[PDB]
Amino acid sequence: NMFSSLSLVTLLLLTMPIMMMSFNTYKPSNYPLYVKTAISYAFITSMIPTMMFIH
Amino acid sequence: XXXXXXXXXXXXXXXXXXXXXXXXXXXXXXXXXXXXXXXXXXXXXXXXXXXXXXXXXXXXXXXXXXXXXXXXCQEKDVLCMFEAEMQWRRDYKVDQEIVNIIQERLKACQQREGESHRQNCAKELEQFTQVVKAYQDRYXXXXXXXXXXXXXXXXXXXXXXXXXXXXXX
Amino acid sequence: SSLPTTLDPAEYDISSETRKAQAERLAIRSRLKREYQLQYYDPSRRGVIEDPALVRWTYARSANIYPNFRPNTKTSLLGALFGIGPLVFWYYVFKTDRDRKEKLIQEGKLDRTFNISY
Amino acid sequence: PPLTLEGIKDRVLYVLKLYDKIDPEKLSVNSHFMKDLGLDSLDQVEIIMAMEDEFGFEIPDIDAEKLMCPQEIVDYIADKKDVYE
Amino acid sequence: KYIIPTIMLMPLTWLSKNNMIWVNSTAHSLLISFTSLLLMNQFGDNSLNFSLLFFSDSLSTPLLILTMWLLPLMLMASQHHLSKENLTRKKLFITMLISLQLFLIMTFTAMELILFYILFEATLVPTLIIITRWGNQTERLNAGLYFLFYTLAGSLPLLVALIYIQNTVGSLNFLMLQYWVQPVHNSWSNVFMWLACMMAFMVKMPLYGLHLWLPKAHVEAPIAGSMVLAAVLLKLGGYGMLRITLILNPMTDFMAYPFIMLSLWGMIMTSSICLRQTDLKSLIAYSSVSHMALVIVAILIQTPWSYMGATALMIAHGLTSSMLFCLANSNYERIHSRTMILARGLQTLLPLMATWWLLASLTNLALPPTINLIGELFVVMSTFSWSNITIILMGVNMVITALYSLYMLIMTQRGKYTYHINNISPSFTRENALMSLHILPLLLLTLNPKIILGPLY
Amino acid sequence: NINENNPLLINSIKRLLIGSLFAGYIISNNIPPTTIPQMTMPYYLKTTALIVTIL
Amino acid sequence: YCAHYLIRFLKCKRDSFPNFLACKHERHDWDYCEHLDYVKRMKEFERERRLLQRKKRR
Amino acid sequence: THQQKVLRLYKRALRHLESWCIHRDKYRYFACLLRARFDEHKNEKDMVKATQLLREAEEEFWHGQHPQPYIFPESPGGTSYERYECYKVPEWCLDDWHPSEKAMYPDYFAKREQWKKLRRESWEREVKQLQEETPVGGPRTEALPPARKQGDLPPLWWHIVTRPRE
Repeated sequence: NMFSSLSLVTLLLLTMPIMMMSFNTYKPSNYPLYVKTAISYAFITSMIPTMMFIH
Repeated sequence: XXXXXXXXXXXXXXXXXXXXXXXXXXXXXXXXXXXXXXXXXXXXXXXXXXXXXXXXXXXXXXXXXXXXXXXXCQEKDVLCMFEAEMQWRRDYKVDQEIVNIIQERLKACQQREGESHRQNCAKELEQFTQVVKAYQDRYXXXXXXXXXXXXXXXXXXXXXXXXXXXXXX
Repeated sequence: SSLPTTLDPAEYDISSETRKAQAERLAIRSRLKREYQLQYYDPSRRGVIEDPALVRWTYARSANIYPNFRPNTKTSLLGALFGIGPLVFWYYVFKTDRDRKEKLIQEGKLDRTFNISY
Repeated sequence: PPLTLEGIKDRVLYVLKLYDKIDPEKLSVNSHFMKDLGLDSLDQVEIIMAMEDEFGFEIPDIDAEKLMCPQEIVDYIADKKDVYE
Repeated sequence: KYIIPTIMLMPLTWLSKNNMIWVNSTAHSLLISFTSLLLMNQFGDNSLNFSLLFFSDSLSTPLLILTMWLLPLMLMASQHHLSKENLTRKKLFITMLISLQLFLIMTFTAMELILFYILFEATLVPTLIIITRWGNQTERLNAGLYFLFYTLAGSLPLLVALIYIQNTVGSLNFLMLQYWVQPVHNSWSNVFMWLACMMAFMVKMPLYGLHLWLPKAHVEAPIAGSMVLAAVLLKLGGYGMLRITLILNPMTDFMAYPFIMLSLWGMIMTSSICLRQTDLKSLIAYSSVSHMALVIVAILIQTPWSYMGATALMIAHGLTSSMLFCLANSNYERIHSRTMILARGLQTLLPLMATWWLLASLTNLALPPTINLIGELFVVMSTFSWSNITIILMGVNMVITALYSLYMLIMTQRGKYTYHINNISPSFTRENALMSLHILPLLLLTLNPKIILGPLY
Repeated sequence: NINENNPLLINSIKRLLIGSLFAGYIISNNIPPTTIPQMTMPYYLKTTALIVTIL
Repeated sequence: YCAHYLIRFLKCKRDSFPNFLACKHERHDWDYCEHLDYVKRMKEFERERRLLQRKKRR
Repeated sequence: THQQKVLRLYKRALRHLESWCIHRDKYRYFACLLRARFDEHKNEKDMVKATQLLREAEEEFWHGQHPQPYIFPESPGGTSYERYECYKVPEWCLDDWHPSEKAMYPDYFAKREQWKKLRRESWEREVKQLQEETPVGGPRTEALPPARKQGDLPPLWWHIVTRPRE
């Protein structure tokens, strides 16, 4: 059941900088670092359901 | 439910026989994420269900049946044909979505078997060939844009060809 | 398209009468340049200048339709062969495909079993 | 990397002295390669190619005729690269 | 409910003081456009009837909403233009745009062939005055003369056609009444009966032949790049082809077969010319021939799939091509010559407009599904059921649609602008508003365009 | 001419070095296979692939 | 084709065991029957070559 | 311009030699071999034979003409960053800075006002100085340097004396 729920999170995490691009929050110079941190946690949320697939 | 075919029974049971290591990491996370945010979302869904309390009934789909077919109404008349044109169009909208259900039945056939796919099922592929062939020869699929008067001519064209073939053979 | 080697150090007169003609090239070039230079380096300008070379360039393509082509020669008829020609070409392509298809529907069925479209 | 006016006078002089075609006492900074230094017509293109490769090779043939003096060649290289504010 | 608020927009401009005018004409049209989206979107099993036939109903018309959406959008674009002219002529002009929109409301709503035609030709007179006056370029009279020479010579054959059909079979009037339809037996007398009904909508829907009507109207523009949106409405104004082919002649479509073939070279050869031309407006004008040629290919096949693609394309082109004319307007108001080679350089002067250039150019191509892909893809899939060879011809068009957008981008991406001293100020608040109010409805139609491509969908 | 070592470059490529050395040992070993043809011709087909790179 | 030895490799994969690499005994058994199946196909090609040699002589 | 034709061919020959060779020591060897060819024939004066040698110089140069030439750094045209890393905002955009935003960094705004005042006042003197130097009708190919430069300001500077950089 959690396999379907966590699969869409990888799609959601990558769209979060796009959704919070137009003004949203005041973050200069931190925005390029925000892209790096978003994909890093997107990798972790993609590693778990692949372990479910090997199982 | 009821209208959907669905699987008979779901199998799978935990074995864990070979090695120890750190047990199953997926099953350990399954127990971890069940209380992390799966329990919190279930509690929030229950809180939203409790806050509903009073709800509207809504009498669902309206009936409206028969009202005489276009084949029964002989000779061209605007008062008689109008209700017959609406009856044929309502059936054509339903017959479009009948195919879509059996289309999704074939979608369920592909997933719920996986490995076999073509070798197994046997019923869903047969049911698809029984409906689509009936839809192709009777409900347009060759008679361009939808028209009630054209459908009666299409039905007469199929009947005249069948009668000519049956009398000869 | 160039036929032999790339033309840059090939085929030129060795400092003959062409030198007087080559000096004339810079004379007309600077004449159009100096009037451009005078209408550029002033702060009180504000606005894109005309340049008659580009105005006549647009006029050569957009206009000159009926002042030109008043001698309708055999070359225009050859251009007409590339005009009407391709339109009549597909008439023996689409009809041959249709008569192939329509005959297959009636005699010796070639229609798809799962064709709910159209 | 940043480039200074003193850096342009140091890099061009070191490249000219290493060429071995002219003496270090004969050419200093303002002594022209055309007559004062003692360089051939083929040497003028050879010195221009060596000086460009050391700093930043962007020397056209049209500016090569104007480039004769090492003091002028250092100024022309600084003008094209926009060095020293 | 759509009769006498647009007629009530008429005395609004005359009564209002000289300081206002533009503030009243826009605000009292945006709330009128809100009511069109509020009421007309409802449908039963088939076509309804709002009232007795003065203005009838909607069957497959979300195209009415588009005209109501352009009801204030034309007033947005003509702000820098007509700012130095007389105040009495400003009141005269806005009423002429309102009168165009007045008859455009009528034509889409009225489900007649007789009342539709005379109000279809009632859009011709206001556009004639709008083109021949306030035209920035010389020889604008050729754009005026050929506007009524090509159209009227093709459309006056409808009077001898439409009245002939109702004299034989009942009456055309109510359309939903017209199901007394007898199949056309394909006779030599019926040859010109089909041709006269089609040729009227072979001019406004540009083919390969008789297509010179369009680019002359755009090159010799009515107003800079502001009243060109009304000429985009005239392109989609040939929607009678959806009704004539369906009702008047369903059996005989053997004569449709050469007209698809004529419009098939009105796809490739109309896109080939749109590659070298110098005028930036003409690079939209010839591209608008090809995208509207898609509908003429679609309708004459008469398959249910083509109608889904066509009705989508009528709305798709009405918001994408018009948006491209607004970009041509923004360049012309600064340089005052529409030469593509001269006006070269974005981002150095116009940083924010460059992103709006992308969201307007790439929509000519099949992007992530906006309405243009949904419009085109159903037509290409419809042409295969017609004949298998079509995609070889249609595939070349898919290559040159990239040669539409990117060539418009590259010739503006080249950072130079040495001769240009003007274009110092980036953009006005109303200037960027045109870029938003054209693209954001296209972006909202990405989600669910169910109420866009709807002839029984 | 200067070429300096950056803190961003080292941490990026070193983590890729784990991904470049340990890819086939993890991915192809865990993924379910379907019919392996590695049996016939050892000197004519099997050893020839590695020998071609050496030659 | 083998089925009997191939299912045992899937039976080893049926049990979880994180970072799966230490299951070679099931893989070697699956390769042993596959090599025998490849040899059976090679013997069938050899028997076809032997039958063609006898047919050419007669 | 026969002297220019020899120099341009020799300049092209050196920069095309590096594409054929690999190492720097081999480049020096082939350059001295080229120096043995050109210096021996330039010593004597030739009227017909010099142009004959220059037309023969097209050969060998065309036999080895395209191995993809080594235009490594920021060179005009060719390859590898010809006109790149360029935002290049002109002085025309530097005048249309918005109020309540142009106040930031006031030293750049105060200096630019003095530069604009220097150009507007000297333009009338530049038009007289530039208009004075005329042979008859049109110029004979070339720029106009200041002759009577008492105060300062050449006739024709703003784009030339105000490049964006790089």
